[PDB]
Amino acid sequence: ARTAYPYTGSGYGSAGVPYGQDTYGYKATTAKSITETAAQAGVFNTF
Amino acid sequence: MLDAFSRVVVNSDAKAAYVGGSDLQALKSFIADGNKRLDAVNSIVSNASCMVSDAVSGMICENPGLISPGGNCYTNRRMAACLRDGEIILRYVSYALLAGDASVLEDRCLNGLKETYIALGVPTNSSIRAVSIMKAQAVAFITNTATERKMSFAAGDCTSLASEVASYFDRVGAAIS
Amino acid sequence: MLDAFSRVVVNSDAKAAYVGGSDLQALKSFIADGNKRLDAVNSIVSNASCMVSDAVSGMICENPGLISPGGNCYTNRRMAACLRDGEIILRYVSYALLAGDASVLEDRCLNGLKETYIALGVPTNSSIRAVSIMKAQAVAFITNTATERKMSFAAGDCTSLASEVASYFDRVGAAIS
Amino acid sequence: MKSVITTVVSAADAAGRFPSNSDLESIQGNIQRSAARLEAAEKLAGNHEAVVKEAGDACFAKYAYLKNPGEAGENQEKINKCYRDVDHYMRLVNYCLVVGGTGPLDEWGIAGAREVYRTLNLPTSAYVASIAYTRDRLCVPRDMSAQAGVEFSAYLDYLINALS
Amino acid sequence: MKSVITTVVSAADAAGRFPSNSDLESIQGNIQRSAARLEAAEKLAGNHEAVVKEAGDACFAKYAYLKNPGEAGENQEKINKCYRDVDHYMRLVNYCLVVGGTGPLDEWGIAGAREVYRTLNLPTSAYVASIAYTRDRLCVPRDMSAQAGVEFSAYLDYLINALS
Amino acid sequence: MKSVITTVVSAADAAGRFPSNSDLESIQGNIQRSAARLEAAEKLAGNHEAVVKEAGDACFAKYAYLKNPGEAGENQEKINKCYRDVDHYMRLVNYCLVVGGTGPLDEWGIAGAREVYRTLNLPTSAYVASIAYTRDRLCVPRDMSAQAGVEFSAYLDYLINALS
Amino acid sequence: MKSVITTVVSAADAAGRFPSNSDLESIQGNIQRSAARLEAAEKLAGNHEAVVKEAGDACFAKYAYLKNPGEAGENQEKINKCYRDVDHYMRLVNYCLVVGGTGPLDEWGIAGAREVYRTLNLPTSAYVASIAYTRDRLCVPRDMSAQAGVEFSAYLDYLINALS
Amino acid sequence: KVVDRLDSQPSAAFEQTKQVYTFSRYILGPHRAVVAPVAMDPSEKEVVLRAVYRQVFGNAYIMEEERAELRVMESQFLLGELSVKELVRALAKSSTYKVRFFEGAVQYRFIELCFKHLLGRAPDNHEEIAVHMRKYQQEGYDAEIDSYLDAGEYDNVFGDDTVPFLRFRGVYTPCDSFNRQCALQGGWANSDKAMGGAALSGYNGSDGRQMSTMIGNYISGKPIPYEKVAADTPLKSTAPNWYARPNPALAPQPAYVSAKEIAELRSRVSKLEAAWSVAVKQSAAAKDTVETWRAAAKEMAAMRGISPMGEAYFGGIAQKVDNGALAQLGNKASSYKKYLYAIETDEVSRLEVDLEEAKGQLRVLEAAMAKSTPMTRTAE
Ligand SMILES: C=CC1=C(C)[C@@H](Cc2[nH]c(/C=C3N=C(/C=C4\NC(=O)[C@H](C)[C@H]4CC)C(C)=C\3CCC(=O)O)c(CCC(=O)O)c2C)NC1=O
Ligand SMILES: C=CC1=C(C)[C@@H](Cc2[nH]c(/C=C3N=C(/C=C4\NC(=O)[C@H](C)[C@H]4CC)C(C)=C\3CCC(=O)O)c(CCC(=O)O)c2C)NC1=O
Ligand SMILES: C=CC1=C(C)[C@@H](Cc2[nH]c(/C=C3N=C(/C=C4\NC(=O)[C@H](C)[C@H]4CC)C(C)=C\3CCC(=O)O)c(CCC(=O)O)c2C)NC1=O
Ligand SMILES: C=CC1=C(C)[C@@H](Cc2[nH]c(/C=C3N=C(/C=C4\NC(=O)[C@H](C)[C@H]4CC)C(C)=C\3CCC(=O)O)c(CCC(=O)O)c2C)NC1=O
Ligand SMILES: C=CC1=C(C)[C@@H](Cc2[nH]c(/C=C3N=C(/C=C4\NC(=O)[C@H](C)[C@H]4CC)C(C)=C\3CCC(=O)O)c(CCC(=O)O)c2C)NC1=O
Ligand SMILES: C=CC1=C(C)[C@@H](Cc2[nH]c(/C=C3N=C(/C=C4\NC(=O)[C@H](C)[C@H]4CC)C(C)=C\3CCC(=O)O)c(CCC(=O)O)c2C)NC1=O
Ligand SMILES: C=CC1=C(C)[C@@H](Cc2[nH]c(/C=C3N=C(/C=C4\NC(=O)[C@H](C)[C@H]4CC)C(C)=C\3CCC(=O)O)c(CCC(=O)O)c2C)NC1=O
Ligand SMILES: C=CC1=C(C)[C@@H](Cc2[nH]c(/C=C3N=C(/C=C4\NC(=O)[C@H](C)[C@H]4CC)C(C)=C\3CCC(=O)O)c(CCC(=O)O)c2C)NC1=O
Ligand SMILES: C=CC1=C(C)[C@@H](Cc2[nH]c(/C=C3N=C(/C=C4\NC(=O)[C@H](C)[C@H]4CC)C(C)=C\3CCC(=O)O)c(CCC(=O)O)c2C)NC1=O
Ligand SMILES: C=CC1=C(C)[C@@H](Cc2[nH]c(/C=C3N=C(/C=C4\NC(=O)[C@H](C)[C@H]4CC)C(C)=C\3CCC(=O)O)c(CCC(=O)O)c2C)NC1=O
Ligand SMILES: C=CC1=C(C)[C@@H](Cc2[nH]c(/C=C3N=C(/C=C4\NC(=O)[C@H](C)[C@H]4CC)C(C)=C\3CCC(=O)O)c(CCC(=O)O)c2C)NC1=O
Ligand SMILES: C=CC1=C(C)[C@@H](Cc2[nH]c(/C=C3N=C(/C=C4\NC(=O)[C@H](C)[C@H]4CC)C(C)=C\3CCC(=O)O)c(CCC(=O)O)c2C)NC1=O
Ligand SMILES: C=CC1=C(C)[C@@H](Cc2[nH]c(/C=C3N=C(/C=C4\NC(=O)[C@H](C)[C@H]4CC)C(C)=C\3CCC(=O)O)c(CCC(=O)O)c2C)NC1=O
Ligand SMILES: C=CC1=C(C)[C@@H](Cc2[nH]c(/C=C3N=C(/C=C4\NC(=O)[C@H](C)[C@H]4CC)C(C)=C\3CCC(=O)O)c(CCC(=O)O)c2C)NC1=O
Repeated sequence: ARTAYPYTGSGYGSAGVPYGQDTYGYKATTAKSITETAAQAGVFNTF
Repeated sequence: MLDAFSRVVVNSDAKAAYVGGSDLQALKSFIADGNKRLDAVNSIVSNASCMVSDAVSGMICENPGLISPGGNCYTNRRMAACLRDGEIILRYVSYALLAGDASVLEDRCLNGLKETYIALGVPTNSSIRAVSIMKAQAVAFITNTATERKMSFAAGDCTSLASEVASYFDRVGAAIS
Repeated sequence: MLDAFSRVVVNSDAKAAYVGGSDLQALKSFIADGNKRLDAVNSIVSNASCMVSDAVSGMICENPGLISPGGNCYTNRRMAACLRDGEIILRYVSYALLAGDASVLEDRCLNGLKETYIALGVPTNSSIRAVSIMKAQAVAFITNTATERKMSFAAGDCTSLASEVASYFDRVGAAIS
Repeated sequence: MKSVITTVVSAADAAGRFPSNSDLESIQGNIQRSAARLEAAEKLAGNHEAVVKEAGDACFAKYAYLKNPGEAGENQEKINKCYRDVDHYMRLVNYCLVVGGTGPLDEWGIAGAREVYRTLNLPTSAYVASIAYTRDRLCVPRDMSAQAGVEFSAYLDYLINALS
Repeated sequence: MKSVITTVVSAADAAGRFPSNSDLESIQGNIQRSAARLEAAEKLAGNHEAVVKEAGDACFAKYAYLKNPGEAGENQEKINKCYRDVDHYMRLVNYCLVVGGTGPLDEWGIAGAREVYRTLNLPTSAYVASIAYTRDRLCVPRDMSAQAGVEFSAYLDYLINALS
Repeated sequence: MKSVITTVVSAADAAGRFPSNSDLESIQGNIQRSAARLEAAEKLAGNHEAVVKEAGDACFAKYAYLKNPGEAGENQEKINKCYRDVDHYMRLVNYCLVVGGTGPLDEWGIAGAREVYRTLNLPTSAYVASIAYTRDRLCVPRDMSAQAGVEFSAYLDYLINALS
Repeated sequence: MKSVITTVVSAADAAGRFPSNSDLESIQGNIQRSAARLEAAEKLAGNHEAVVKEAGDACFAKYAYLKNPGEAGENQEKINKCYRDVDHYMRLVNYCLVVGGTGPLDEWGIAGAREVYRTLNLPTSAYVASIAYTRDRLCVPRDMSAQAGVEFSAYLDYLINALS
Repeated sequence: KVVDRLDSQPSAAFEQTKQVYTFSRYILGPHRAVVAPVAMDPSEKEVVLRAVYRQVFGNAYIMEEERAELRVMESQFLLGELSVKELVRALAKSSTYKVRFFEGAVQYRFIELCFKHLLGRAPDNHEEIAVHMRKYQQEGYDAEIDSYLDAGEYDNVFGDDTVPFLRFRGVYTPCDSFNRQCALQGGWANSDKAMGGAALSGYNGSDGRQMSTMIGNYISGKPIPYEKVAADTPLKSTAPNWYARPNPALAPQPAYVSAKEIAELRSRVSKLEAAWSVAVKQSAAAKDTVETWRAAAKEMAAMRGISPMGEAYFGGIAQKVDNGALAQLGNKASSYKKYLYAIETDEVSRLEVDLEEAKGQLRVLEAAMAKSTPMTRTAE
């Protein structure tokens, strides 16, 4: 429509994008820890 | 560089053909409206000084991010360089329209321009818009349809030269893209 | 090139901000220990002639393969170029420490130095070691902890300028890597 | 930017020399004069919303013809962009008071100005009118100190001489 | 190719100028003279069978020694390649009548000819003999008009002067 | 002076060539167009008093602020020197109509004007106002013929574009 | 001579600029540091007979082989010319303390020394031995003040680094 | 007409430097004109000589054993007989120039090197290369050098006394010539012995093949890739050192790139250009809310306009202000400052920033996606 940068929200004053891009205000943590991320990266084995 | 006359000569030299009577109908028609071509080039070079400041200021009121701090037209030096390559492109397009062939345009102006503007960080979106506004001014000045300047001409039709210069301007735009 | 004063000016010009009283705390502290900065630069440029022959000979007494036949420091011409290289890097590091900003270092010395050595076949391992020995000499000469030359100074602390020149030397080392 | 620092180490770099005693001696004056030239910097930085206001209307009071149709200040947004230019020039003078040389002026306001002001029909006399009006309204014990006023006026007249 | 067009826009490109009134005024003569210089173009293009035939035997009639063994025209295929060269030169003169300048001659027949004719023992006098024989056999009301004959002879003698 | 003649002669001299057919062909347009461009020359030369008079007061009618004290036209001798400049520019346009090119303009009015008009505070907009007032008052069958009017207006707007 | 003055006005002359604020600011350090660097000048100038004497025998005490036949200091007049060279170098250091830069050293002792000392078999280590012996015998409150001693040692070291 | 004359033309009598040089990259870096003054200290003759050896040899070490060659021809300049152009003519015809740049070189490399040494420019097109090749092959190296110096282009630009320098003209006819000039001089820490490969190929660094790249770019009109113009270049030795909204300096290419991140970035840029090309048309038409009322409100505001000081008492109280060009119409100091945040506030301009930086991130990844077989990968 417009504002190439749409927004989140619902009700009057909305644009068609859910609140938080998925109606998730506070999202869970998906990233792993330091040694976990390193160990799955496959390149930091010696480290 | 080539012109309209030599363009058919390199086409005939590719087959070792003499330029016969078939080939000269395109060139004797180039002579018949040659006065319209000179009258069309004279209208562009008369208002060429207004055309750059017209187009670049239109490109600015398009996008205020160019005069934003850090923007590509933010400094007086950068604004002078943008007004400089507006004029260079308008100069080579008027060369190509005078010659009747686009050859001098794309080995002296557009050859190596895309990677130059990529290496400089010149934004290509506004470069397209500065050329398109100059194209719109060119068709208005050739067909004598500017809002506040009318030039004296002999009566007749001129949409062929207007379409030729419109064909040169999107060659420029596709080159810088 | 820039210095410590103009560095905050390009930072304020990025937002069209005037340089206010918040910004001048960092610069009026640059003036307070300016005499320590001149006293630190004077200690380096005094022993700069010993520093190159110190560092390059240390780099030799580690990798004999450089003076081996076919090695990169095997010829008198190649040894003179390596001693000439060292001095240029020590010169630009002392420029950057005097200016208080690393800008003159990485557009006049390190910009394009990566390919210069790669294309020449200059081994980068020994290039790292020749710079790190000069860094170790720089922290010893600034903090007045050389073994056999002590210089007269007014008493006080100088680890900030020593950490600044240590920050310039690994910029050099990460550039040539 | 041309300053006290960047002059003496490019003269040394062009000759391939280490920083000598002249190079160190030149920066000693950057210690003395920076007490005066920085005192005008926050003075201009804190009160920059009264100087642009007082210069902009003086420019149009000298030249009332600019508000005619077809001229440079015919409508409102052009006058809005005109006050923005005096704000830009005072910001560059504020920068040059901080570096200690005419670096930021020569890079960002001077180089290429004589092409854009002729191409876009901006009269340079109306540009120097506002800078001259800022120049003669310097009460030397009231605006700032004496040497800070000298350092401020010497950068204003440099821009005046460069624009004309 | 050097013509009326490519001269005035490279002089403008070297100076960085738009096409001025001299540039437009130079092409106005390309409108007047092209009625005369193009009338000789189809005249040479339609009757090029006999001019090469006429010139080739006149070349060997002036120089009968070329058919001796060890010379340039000793066998049949060398004479066949000799008539092909006069056809090439008349084709380049036909091109130069169409462009309006000495472009195609200077690119395709003149540049580098003085090396290949000395390396391959081709006598240049026998080359200019055929062109001169074409030059004096121009019946000025019968072959073409007057101006077209002037434009044709001025391109023949340019090739004569360039080959010698 | 840049003209049709000094254009082909300089283009050939630089290449070391004799005057070719393009060089002769360029001067043929100097025969056709000189009937039109010289007809405006005596028309401007004979009535050169009613044009400077009508341009000078139009300049001050657009810009009445110039007669203020401290401005460019404050006293009588400055206005006398102002009318002399429009007479100079119309004399250079009269010369360029005779030369056929923008030679005398570029040598005697254009080169170095942007320095003296900024140094002596002469506003260039007031210079181009008089030339534009001359430009729109060209009654194309009454002042001169049609093509003489085209040739006159093309030299007026060249000076307009060069001064701005 | 390279000094604080001749650096900043040749940088201005190469750019074609008037002396800016930076230029003036560089000479302000030539006012502060000249109290210290001139105090060592008369100290070296008045006691210049006890320093050459104490450096010359230290040179021969480090290198006793120079008095052997075939060496540089074999006879008496060669030792007389050897003490004259240390007097020359201390005179050039006295000059460089007065100009404020390494001008007179670089013109009169440094340029071309590496050719004459190799051609005439003068060992440069014996030259720097005397200068180093003058360098470590600087009692910083007794010979001069603190900053005058810093300025003196910084010019001695420069000659040491340039000779080796 | 913003540029009056070029730099190929001789300098006008009104200007100290050329007009093209005042707002190009000339004013920034060390590629400037070094003029020899008419009487010189023996100090300041060496300032000229060091710039000559920096330029003519094009960044060469030159030990003083290799300087005792040229001690004869420098002495005619130190006396003041040789001009600077005859000094570079004498230096080009010496043997150390020959053994470095002629005696192991292909002809393309030697021609493109003396274009960079004796003039400040790249080879322009192919036709000017061929004429110098044919100038050498029939007349020799000695007349080949005079073909460069003794023509029109040297004396109109350098005269006889400026040292040659890398010319930042601003007006390039063949365009690419700027990229060839920036790729021929490789920044401040390069040389021609290194870029020509005359040391790795050489034996103990001497007797090297002075090979050349970019001869496919001279013949076919195929212009220089962007990485040799943005990474190692005089553009960043003569940089303006300011805040650019797209930073034009390339990041170094990352190890361990995957095709998945390239696919998501290539989808991002295709969404952004489609958003830009539709946000363009709405701008300058529906840009403002108080725009229809701009013509309406002017006639309400035109009432009660007075010249002197003190009006608009509004009942009994006297105080009032007005009287100000910017103020007569209600504007404040913040009214002209809204143009100074447009990079991060204009809805159109945000898309144009993020289009260019997603492009700049994209362009380095396929340079890293040119290596396939022994290439280990990660999981981000
Ligand atoms: C022969 C052909 C030829 C051209 C076409 C031009 C184009 C051109 N412009 C610039 C250089 C430039 N070009 C621009 C132009 C623009 N930036 C924008 O945002 C706008 C879209 C556009 C103006 C309308 C700017 C702003 C610079 C300066 C960049 C800088 O100073 O960092 C450069 C590099 C040299 C220099 O730094 O000046 C070149 C080759 N010049 C030529 O010689
Ligand atoms: C948002 C910012 C913005 C601007 C700065 C102007 C600029 C501008 N003008 C034109 C459109 C044009 N611009 C010109 C140029 C000129 N006209 C003249 O009479 C002079 C000779 C010369 C400048 C002195 C011409 C001739 C046209 C065609 C219509 C006409 O004016 O008659 C266009 C393209 C079509 C259009 O949008 O109208 C733009 C963007 N318009 C804008 O929307
Ligand atoms: C040296 C400089 C020089 C020039 C500037 C031109 C000037 C010029 N233009 C035309 C003549 C003309 N010019 C036009 C062109 C137009 N008419 C319109 O209504 C359109 C707006 C515009 C289309 C682009 C037309 C239609 C004619 C008449 C047809 C023709 O002569 O071909 C003529 C022939 C009529 C005459 O004036 O005798 C001439 C000499 N020729 C020159 O030698
Ligand atoms: C402006 C910045 C600037 C620099 C940083 C230097 C660096 C530099 N060194 C060399 C050239 C060289 N550099 C070295 C240096 C070394 N080899 C080693 O094994 C050691 C690790 C190291 C010395 C400590 C050598 C040995 C050569 C000579 C290579 C050869 O002769 O083949 C070159 C190529 C030019 C030449 O051949 O002389 C450059 C640009 N020069 C500059 O102008
Ligand atoms: C294997 C080969 C080998 C060498 C050739 C020397 C060289 C050398 N010296 C230092 C370490 C140093 N090198 C110097 C340099 C100098 N010292 C001076 O007093 C003079 C002024 C100047 C040379 C004349 C200085 C000042 C230090 C710091 C410690 C000190 O000397 O007081 C270092 C780094 C730390 C270390 O290893 O000690 C090296 C490698 N040492 C080696 O291991
Ligand atoms: C033109 C040449 C020129 C110089 C060389 C410097 C010389 C210099 N250094 C210091 C002064 C000083 N220098 C140091 C520095 C140090 N002390 C240590 O014990 C550390 C080893 C070392 C840290 C790097 C300190 C701590 C002071 C005193 C504090 C200060 O003045 O800032 C002072 C002020 C005291 C004085 O001498 O009056 C001066 C003038 N200034 C100049 O104008
Ligand atoms: C940053 C530096 C700085 C300055 C240069 C001044 C600048 C300055 N002072 C005044 C405002 C004023 N300035 C003065 C000063 C003087 N009036 C005179 O007639 C004398 C010549 C001179 C004192 C010797 C006075 C008396 C006022 C208040 C009344 C007036 O406008 O004159 C104004 C108008 C807006 C305002 O009221 O603030 C400005 C821009 N103030 C600053 O903060
Ligand atoms: C960093 C330094 C810097 C500057 C100095 C200015 C300079 C400048 N001003 C304008 C643009 C303008 N500048 C003015 C200003 C004035 N007209 C007058 O009659 C007075 C002399 C003056 C007000 C007091 C006006 C009215 C315009 C609009 C002209 C137009 O849009 O064509 C433009 C074109 C782009 C734009 O609209 O911003 C530029 C680059 N901008 C900068 O970025
Ligand atoms: C394309 C341009 C063109 C020409 C230059 C002539 C060229 C020409 N004419 C003739 C052929 C001829 N040419 C002439 C003409 C003349 N004989 C004379 O003695 C007079 C000098 C002159 C007339 C004034 C005559 C009379 C013949 C026929 C008999 C003959 O060969 O002389 C021939 C020999 C082959 C043939 O018969 O056709 C040629 C090549 N014709 C052309 O189509
Ligand atoms: C486009 C312009 C163009 C030309 C002008 C010719 C020029 C030309 N002629 C010959 C080659 C030749 N040319 C001739 C011609 C002659 N010998 C004579 O004694 C007479 C002067 C003349 C006939 C009238 C002969 C006999 C040869 C053969 C020589 C050989 O094979 O060594 C060759 C070598 C290749 C070949 O065999 O074709 C070339 C380039 N070819 C061209 O492509
Ligand atoms: C050398 C070339 C040349 C010209 C350009 C004109 C120029 C010209 N005409 C007039 C004077 C005039 N000029 C006109 C002409 C016109 N009035 C109009 O409204 C129409 C637009 C146009 C006819 C189509 C008329 C009608 C007068 C007399 C009344 C008036 O001033 O308008 C004047 C004022 C002084 C005077 O009366 O002479 C001038 C300078 N005459 C020339 O000799
Ligand atoms: C050959 C070409 C040629 C010119 C174009 C003029 C240009 C010119 N004008 C003036 C000088 C002047 N020129 C003007 C003219 C004007 N002031 C204005 O406000 C208006 C724009 C305009 C009148 C319409 C004035 C008023 C002066 C006097 C300024 C002064 O004396 O400082 C001077 C200085 C010397 C002198 O007094 O003559 C010169 C060179 N002279 C020439 O020789
Ligand atoms: C112009 C500057 C200047 C100087 C650098 C000194 C230099 C100096 N002092 C002494 C002479 C002396 N110098 C000293 C000083 C010292 N002895 C030490 O062991 C300490 C390291 C140091 C004090 C801290 C003493 C104590 C003498 C007398 C005895 C001796 O020679 O040691 C001598 C030998 C000749 C003589 O007796 O005069 C010289 C050249 N004097 C000067 O006028
Ligand atoms: C202006 C600066 C200046 C100088 C520095 C000297 C440098 C210098 N010394 C000598 C010449 C000499 N210099 C020395 C000096 C020494 N030999 C040694 O072993 C010691 C290192 C040292 C004494 C301490 C000797 C012994 C000679 C004589 C050598 C000879 O005659 O061949 C000469 C040759 C002409 C001459 O005899 O004077 C010169 C130019 N002269 C100058 O004009």
